[PDB]
Amino acid sequence: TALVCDNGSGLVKAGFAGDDAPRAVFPSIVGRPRHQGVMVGMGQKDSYVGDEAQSKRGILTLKYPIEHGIITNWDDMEKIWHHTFYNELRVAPEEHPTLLTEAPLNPKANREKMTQIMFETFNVPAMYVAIQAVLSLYASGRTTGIVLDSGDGVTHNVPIYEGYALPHAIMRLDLAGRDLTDYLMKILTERGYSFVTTAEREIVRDIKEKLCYVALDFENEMATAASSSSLEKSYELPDGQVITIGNERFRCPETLFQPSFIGMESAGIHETTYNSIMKCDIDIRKDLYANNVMSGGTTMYPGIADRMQKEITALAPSTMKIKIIAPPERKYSVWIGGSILASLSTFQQMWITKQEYDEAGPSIVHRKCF
Amino acid sequence: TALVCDNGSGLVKAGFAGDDAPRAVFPSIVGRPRHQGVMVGMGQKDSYVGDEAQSKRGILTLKYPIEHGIITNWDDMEKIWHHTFYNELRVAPEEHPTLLTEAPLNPKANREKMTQIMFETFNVPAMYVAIQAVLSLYASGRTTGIVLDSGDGVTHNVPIYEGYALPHAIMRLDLAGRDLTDYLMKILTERGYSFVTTAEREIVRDIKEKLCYVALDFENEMATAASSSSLEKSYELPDGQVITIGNERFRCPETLFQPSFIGMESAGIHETTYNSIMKCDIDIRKDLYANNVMSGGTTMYPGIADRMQKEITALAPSTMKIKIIAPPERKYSVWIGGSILASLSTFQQMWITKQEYDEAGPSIVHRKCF
Amino acid sequence: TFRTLDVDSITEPVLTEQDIFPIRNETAEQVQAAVSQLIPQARSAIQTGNALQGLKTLLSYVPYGNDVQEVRTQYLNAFVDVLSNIRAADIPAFVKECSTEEIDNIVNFIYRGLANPQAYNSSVLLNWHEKVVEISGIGCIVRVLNSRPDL
Amino acid sequence: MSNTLRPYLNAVRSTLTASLALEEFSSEIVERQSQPEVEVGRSPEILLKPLVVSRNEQEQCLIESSVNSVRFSIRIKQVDEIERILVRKFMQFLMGRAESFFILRRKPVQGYDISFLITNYHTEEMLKHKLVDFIIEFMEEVDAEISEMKLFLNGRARLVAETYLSCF
Amino acid sequence: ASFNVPIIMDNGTGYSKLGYAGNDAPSYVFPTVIATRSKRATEDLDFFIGNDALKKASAGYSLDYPIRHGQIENWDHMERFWQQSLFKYLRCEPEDHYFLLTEPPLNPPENRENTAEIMFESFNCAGLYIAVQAVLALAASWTSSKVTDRSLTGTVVDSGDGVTHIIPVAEGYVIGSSIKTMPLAGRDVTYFVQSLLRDRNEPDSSLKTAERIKEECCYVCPDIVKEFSRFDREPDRYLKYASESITGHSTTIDVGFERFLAPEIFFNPEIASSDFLTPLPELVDNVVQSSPIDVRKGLYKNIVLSGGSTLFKNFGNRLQRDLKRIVDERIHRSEMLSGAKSGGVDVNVISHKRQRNAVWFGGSLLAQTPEFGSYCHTKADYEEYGASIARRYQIFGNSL
Amino acid sequence: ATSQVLHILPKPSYEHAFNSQRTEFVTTTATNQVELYEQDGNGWKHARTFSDHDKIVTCVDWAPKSNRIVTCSQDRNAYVYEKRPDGTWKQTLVLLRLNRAATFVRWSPNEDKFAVGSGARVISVCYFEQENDWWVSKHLKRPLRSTILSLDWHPNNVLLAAGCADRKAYVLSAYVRDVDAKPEASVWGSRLPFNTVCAEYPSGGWVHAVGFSPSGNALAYAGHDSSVTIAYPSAPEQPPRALITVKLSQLPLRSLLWANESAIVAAGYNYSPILLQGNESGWAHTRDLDAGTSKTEGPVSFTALRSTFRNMDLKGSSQSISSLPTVHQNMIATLRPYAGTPGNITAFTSSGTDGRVVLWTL
Ligand SMILES: Nc1ncnc2c1ncn2[C@@H]1O[C@H](COP(=O)(O)OP(=O)(O)O)[C@@H](O)[C@H]1O
Ligand SMILES: Nc1ncnc2c1ncn2[C@@H]1O[C@H](COP(=O)(O)OP(=O)(O)O)[C@@H](O)[C@H]1O
Ligand SMILES: Nc1ncnc2c1ncn2[C@@H]1O[C@H](COP(=O)(O)OP(=O)(O)O)[C@@H](O)[C@H]1O
Ligand code: BEF
Ligand code: BEF
Ligand code: BEF
Ligand SMILES: [Mg+2]
Ligand SMILES: [Mg+2]
Ligand SMILES: [Mg+2]
Repeated sequence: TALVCDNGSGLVKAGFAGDDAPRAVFPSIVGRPRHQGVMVGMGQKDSYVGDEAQSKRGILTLKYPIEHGIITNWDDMEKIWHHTFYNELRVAPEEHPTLLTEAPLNPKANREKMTQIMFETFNVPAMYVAIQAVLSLYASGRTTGIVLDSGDGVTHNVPIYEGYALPHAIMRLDLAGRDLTDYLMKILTERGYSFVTTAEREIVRDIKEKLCYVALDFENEMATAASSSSLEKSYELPDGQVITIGNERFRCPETLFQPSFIGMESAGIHETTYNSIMKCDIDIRKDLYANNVMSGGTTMYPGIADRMQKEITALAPSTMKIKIIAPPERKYSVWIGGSILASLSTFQQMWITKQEYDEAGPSIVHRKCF
Repeated sequence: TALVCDNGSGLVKAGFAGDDAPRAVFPSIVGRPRHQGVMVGMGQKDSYVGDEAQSKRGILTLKYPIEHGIITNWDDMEKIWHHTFYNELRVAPEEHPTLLTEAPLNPKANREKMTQIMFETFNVPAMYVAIQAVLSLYASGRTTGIVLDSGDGVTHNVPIYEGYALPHAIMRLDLAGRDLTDYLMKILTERGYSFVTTAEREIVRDIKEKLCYVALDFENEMATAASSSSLEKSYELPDGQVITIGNERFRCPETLFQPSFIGMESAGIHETTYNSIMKCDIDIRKDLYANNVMSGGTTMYPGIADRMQKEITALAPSTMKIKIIAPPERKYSVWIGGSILASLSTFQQMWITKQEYDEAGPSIVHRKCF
Repeated sequence: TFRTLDVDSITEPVLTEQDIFPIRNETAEQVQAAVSQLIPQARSAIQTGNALQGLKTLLSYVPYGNDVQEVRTQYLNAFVDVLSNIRAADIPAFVKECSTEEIDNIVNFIYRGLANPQAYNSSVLLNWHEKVVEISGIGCIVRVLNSRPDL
Repeated sequence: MSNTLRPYLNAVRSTLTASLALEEFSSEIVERQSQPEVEVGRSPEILLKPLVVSRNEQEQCLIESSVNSVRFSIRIKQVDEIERILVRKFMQFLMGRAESFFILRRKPVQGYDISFLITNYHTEEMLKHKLVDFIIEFMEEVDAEISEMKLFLNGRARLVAETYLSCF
Repeated sequence: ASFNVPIIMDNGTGYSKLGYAGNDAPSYVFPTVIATRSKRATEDLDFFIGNDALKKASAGYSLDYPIRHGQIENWDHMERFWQQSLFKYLRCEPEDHYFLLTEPPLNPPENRENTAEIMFESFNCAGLYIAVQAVLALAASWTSSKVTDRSLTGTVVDSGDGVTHIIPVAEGYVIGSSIKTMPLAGRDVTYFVQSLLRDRNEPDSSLKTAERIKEECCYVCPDIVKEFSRFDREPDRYLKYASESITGHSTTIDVGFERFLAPEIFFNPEIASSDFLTPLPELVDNVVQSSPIDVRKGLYKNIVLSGGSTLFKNFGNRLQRDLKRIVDERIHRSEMLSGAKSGGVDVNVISHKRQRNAVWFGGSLLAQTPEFGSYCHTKADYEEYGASIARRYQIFGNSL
Repeated sequence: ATSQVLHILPKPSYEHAFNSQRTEFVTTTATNQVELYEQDGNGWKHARTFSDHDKIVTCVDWAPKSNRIVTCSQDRNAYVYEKRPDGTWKQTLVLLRLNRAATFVRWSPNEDKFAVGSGARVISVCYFEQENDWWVSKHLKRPLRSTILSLDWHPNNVLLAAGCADRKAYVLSAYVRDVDAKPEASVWGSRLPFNTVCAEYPSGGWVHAVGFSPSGNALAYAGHDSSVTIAYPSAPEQPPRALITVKLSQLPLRSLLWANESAIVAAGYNYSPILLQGNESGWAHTRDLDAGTSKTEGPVSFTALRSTFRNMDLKGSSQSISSLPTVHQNMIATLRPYAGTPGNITAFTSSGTDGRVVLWTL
């Protein structure tokens, strides 16, 4: 067995290769206390990690060590990996290879320090660093398609044909569920309700995860919510009081299809997918159009597969069929795909091994993992 | 049963003597992946050949190993013979004597090396290297006639009377269906369709096959198409985009009659046929005009028989019959003629046999073949 | 040293193939006569074109024994010659009418013809092998595996 | 490949499937030991007659069989000295891996190119219809594998010829 | 037989030493490393080896070491390493020369078979001898090749970059029932020096810097709990080492208790492995006591050191004193039961001028002998019996 | 006829026996263990292992009325296992005195003695003595020339058929005094002391299986030449009334069972039981009991995702390796009565080298 540790920017998703689904899913958060620690003894800790922080958050400054899929704070990222292996999986990491992941078009130094900490702190016996939108394509049961992965921090497209990636046609967009959370705070502020702190940012994430949905036709949905009760509904806070919301429920997800709302100049996710298909060689485009693959938690909004199929069918030539593949387990497909990969018998030849790291130094990942 | 291959400069035609048509017809292509394989488990393969390369082409750089009827990349030609023997016909080359086919006025080195490979790499029991135009008279059932063969790589006339060829009156022209694809790619740019890659070349080869024709008078057809949409057609690319095509529908095949379009200084196929007949002895011309035989895929354009009869009737003396026999099987008529020749009772003494080759070396071929 | 001196060969006498298969009752000259009368009937059946009645009569007796290679080889020469002179479309009409005893004599000798390609054309024996096994089933090879070694 | 080997490989497939009727068998000459009786040959009554299947003087199979073991040995096409070297070496890689192709011998029987030993334990713990499909799919493809290697040898003979000759 | 100087190749896990018999040093000593890539196919021509393949890590080649724990274990890489050794560096013709190759005592027969088929079929060499490497290293001890300078009885302790093994040899015969082997040597102590620099988080801990800190700074102390205590009392023992990075800039490394705790891997191999628990002085006593009784005075009297990882400052004296302690304690137990005295046994551990490459100098000195062409596998024997001609162990007792 | 797959065993199952209540069965895995399986509603559960043998177990049997298991192995031992009142099994070593492996064992119909075939050229007929609490072995050895591949007892306690690798099927008297009552004067003989020989019947190949008719007046046996032979004896020293051999078109039979006085099921390397029918005038193969004789989208599971990639990686391509059409996927090693009155088998069972244990109803 080998660990598969998809340290995403919003959730760590971890477990064992060939296991059905990730067994350690928790916030990619380190919390530190912000108040007068008056009661002596009491089992107090200098910092808290994951669900241990999320449940204590009313006294903590929660901060994610990872932003837009790039590690910003290594002293806390080691704290998350240590929590993953010793507290959440309860293994010794020196006994198991780890398949890690990262998004494409990351800094070189991210990939180096992430191999160095696995070999020099966690003492791991072998490791590998897969591209997240390649893994999501194993989890679809395919060898050609265009994975749209979108998580908490990054959205990216990787077009693949016959198992060859077309790396010139990879699109990264630094917009995903954390920007939709920050935008939901900016529009909730307009109805009556103020959310400000790093802990209140989790309450509005827990709104976004169950009140929001994607409108199939935003400009007509906007007129319908401005003229009826049916689109409005309510959520009950930790403080027992009720929050009622309406056109905020679909204006939030719409930022993915209209990044101009949060001040970005870019294509939306629909036109970013088409700009990746139209960068590919002309003979493969039909087999990409019939195999768009949704992945990552930001693709979980009710109606996003219907909307994505509508917007791509308007951009694509009407002569040919579009399919969006969106399984119900697309919430974890990058982990699911790493759990396939780390169990394929040729894969056991591809690991960076401890001995090979010791001899080659941390630059070995650049001449073995892609 | 003997084999017969017409190793065409763009399609391989291969089969067994006494069959009515080729057993296997496939592009004379070898392709290598241009991109990086990211999937494991996939059957990654270092080269594809024939129809598999034509099918996977969106990720391949495609090479033709024969240029103007001359083999120019021997390694990718040995791959194609190994594909004809072990994959397409799926018979071992040692079991059957084998008729190969070649254009007139080729390098001596081309026919020697093609003999040395067949006896010392494919170990064949016997072989013969017939001239492609001499086989077109067998297919047409003639013993007197002037052939006009035109393939992917080359166009040539061989005038023949009562089975005696006139090798001083052979005209050979390195202009045929490849240079018409290269020119159609160029003039397609003037309507705005940029085709550039070795795989987009195979889309523009298909446009040329599906839509082009030879117009009975070019200045009249130009003045027609300049006024009207009635001569236009539309073709759906494998992308689902539709191109629409104008006077370049017939300005492409006119290159055969006006080589100055592609900058080269030579007589078009009409004048080069008339010059071949005017080089011949005066008593035989009167029969060469009556038995003018076409062959090879570049002679398949709609209206090319009527264009060719109109032009030869304008050149040749009006007092006698011009009669062009372009049969409906002419696409394969070199192979069909080879399958007749290799089947004759009187030909079975004419093979170069292995025991007769290795006492003389590959220079035996020039003293048994034409 | 002693480790290599075999003793089993001189203190525990092993079985012989004539203990496992009953010895032939007919004497060497008695079978050499019985074959030499049949081969001319088979050679004649080729010369009159009725080669299939050649096989039916040739296959009515079989020589076997370690004493008779110089006539087992003549019987095999006549059998391979007769198999090379039956038309391939007549084979399914011959094989479906053979007894399971005659079939097990055909396929037993085609595996003797396939053992000596420098004297027999394998291509026609492999053709008979496909047709005899496709028609009469895989057990007809199992009866060859199990058969007498001096056939 | 197939169409020229089709008569031969249907004879080999049919012989080899009739030959692979194996069983557990404790040896009669040694106590508390099983041994592959085709390979030892010390008790004759549990050997079956050795059968040859053959297309040509070059291309042959010998099939030897016993109550718990079958040995199968083949000669493949070697029509010039380049195929003699390429075959003789290719089989030494293929037998050098015998610990992971469980049915291979590490040495051929004398005068054969490669040899297989399908023991009872293999027909109990592996799919025996996929064992004969591997033997047959090896005999179809090995002529295409070796002929391709003599193309790559010509390809390098050109690589070094052009690279030497083009720097005058 | 050909008369040409036999070619000698000690392919170590760390360094290959190459040359011709009868020269006074190896023609080359360079790392056993190959640099490889990670319309004709040429990725098997583009490789480099030795000192010219360290220069290639920045040019995007992957370096790999085809010998690990004293055994060849990548045969594609080792064949390319030999062709390049023979045709670039030694610049020889194999068909003219006999070759002496070396391997550890406990190598698998499969590796001698693969070595023989590569030498006889790929290179076509005239003949081959595959020498057990520590059996040669005794012959580097002599003051000269001449018969009166020989001392054909002595224990030989060999320790390179990848294996240590102790071979007893007496009256010119290798006592094969008594060989001891431990796959812990110069590289495993480098990974330990590297592991310590890395736990202190020093500016550089690349393999080349731990490899240099071993041979610059480390030594074998008497006892590590007193040496840790000395590093508190005696603060000039914390050396400062200046290292230059892979990318061409300065750094400074403090070197600490790895100055003694790293060579201690030989005298306490529990530090390195769970599997090889027996320390080198007791591993040597297990060799000499397993050996037949009359040679034991001779085997202790002459314990030859060999191979680069025996060169640590004070290594010979630590081995001599800890082995003398094991030996005189055992003799004094025997004096106790008897009440009589003994003459004891002298234990000498012999460090000497050719200790850095002793196996090569041993191979060179043996291969000069007129008999050498008769001990080789000649290619005539290869053409008769095939590569199985090399499969039999010369050293151990064989059944059959 | 219908097949029901009772259990899939993790290892090859050369032999098995169901207890007389058909509630539990013993079976020989291809190791020195013997598994005991019990009912689990409609399923079966592993109850215990016996493990008293040194080497691979070769055969096993379970006495109907007296409820004792007997076991053979390549270690040359046999054990008899007998139920203690507390619910566990008392092992007991039987001194077979064999020079080579024990191959095949059967309890006699009165269960007072059991016979063990061997590679040692002999058969050890074992019986128990209340005077000594020993099991003691008598060696049948006069005509046997090679390994004994199977045994069957006559329905009277005396006569023992044995199939031997010297291509013959023997009928021997195994009368042991002060255990058996006198044998009745019958078709096989009347002068009937231990090791007297009633037949040495021929075969084309090794005789894998033997069995007497339910009336005892005929013997059937089966060769590695893929034939079944039925021998109809006349009297001592006299040729048989008939020696009918039916040659099958299939791979060899390994096991054999009279369904009634006029029909036989047989099975083996053909992966399927077959039915033969006849009498002393003639016999023919008449049916295959397996319908496999005739050779007869939605969401996708994680284990189908992982296995379609492991198939592309380990094997040629994604596509699954097919089943055989028969119920068994490998040679069917043994074939045993299950239900109906003695001499009218209504159902039988088989166990395979694939580890299937299967119930067949006619
Ligand atoms: N049901 C849902 N509806 C909308 N957003 C969701 C839903 N489930 C998860 N998310 C969002 O997905 C993000 C986490 O997705 P994930 O794929 O695990 O990201 P990452 O890999 O970067 O950690 C968070 O912003 C979370 O709120
Ligand atoms: N129907 C057609 N109409 C026009 N061009 C054709 C047609 N069919 C084939 N061609 C062209 O003819 C060439 C192939 O003809 P072929 O006789 O096989 O040439 P070659 O023998 O040299 O390979 C290609 O350039 C192909 O595009
Ligand atoms: N002075 C020294 N002190 C300690 N180790 C040394 C010294 N000089 C060289 N070495 C070590 O010797 C080893 C190389 O020795 P060598 O005999 O060539 O080993 P090998 O034969 O296995 O390659 C390396 O670990 C090297 O760092
Ligand atoms: F880091 Be998550 F994939 F956005
Ligand atoms: F062979 Be093509 F006619 F050039
Ligand atoms: F490989 Be070295 F000899 F340790
Ligand atoms: Mg993610
Ligand atoms: Mg052509
Ligand atoms: Mg060394």
